Amino acid sequence: AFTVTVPKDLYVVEYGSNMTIECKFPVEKQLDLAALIVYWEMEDKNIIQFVHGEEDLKVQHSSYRQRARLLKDQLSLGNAALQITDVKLQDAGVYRCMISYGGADYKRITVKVN
Amino acid sequence: DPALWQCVFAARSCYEE
Ligand SMILES: *CC(=O)Nc1ccc(NC(=O)C*)cc1
Ligand SMILES: [N]
Repeated sequence: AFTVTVPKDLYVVEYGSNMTIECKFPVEKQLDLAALIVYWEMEDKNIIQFVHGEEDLKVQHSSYRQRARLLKDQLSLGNAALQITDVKLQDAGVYRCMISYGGADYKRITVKVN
Repeated sequence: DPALWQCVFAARSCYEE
């Protein structure tokens, strides 16, 4: 049964540095863009909406526009990879990725900023 | 539920706008 896993559910990061939190999802041989839904959120803010290969930038929260970034190269590898450039203190909190690829599951990652 | 996820992102984005 489709299950999402995370390598790290706590990330401790320095303020102002870059970070990449990851959610691993089962992919087999090839990736079907037309079947993948990926969602990234933290607390009460939208970060990423990427639905069957279409990313809607209008729904992304303003505090993440121009800093928040989903590395689609890794998607072929079964990795939902969120990249936030120049992290702030406000970037600390509970993050959540949501993947649909056949089945559907989510996991949570705590991000702490020194 | 991916359909539920779309509804929450739509509501929250609409609120921020
Ligand atoms: C399920 C669903 O699509 N809900 C939803 C919530 C909000 C909005 N738009 C606004 O609130 C402005 C659309 C759909
Ligand atoms: N608005």
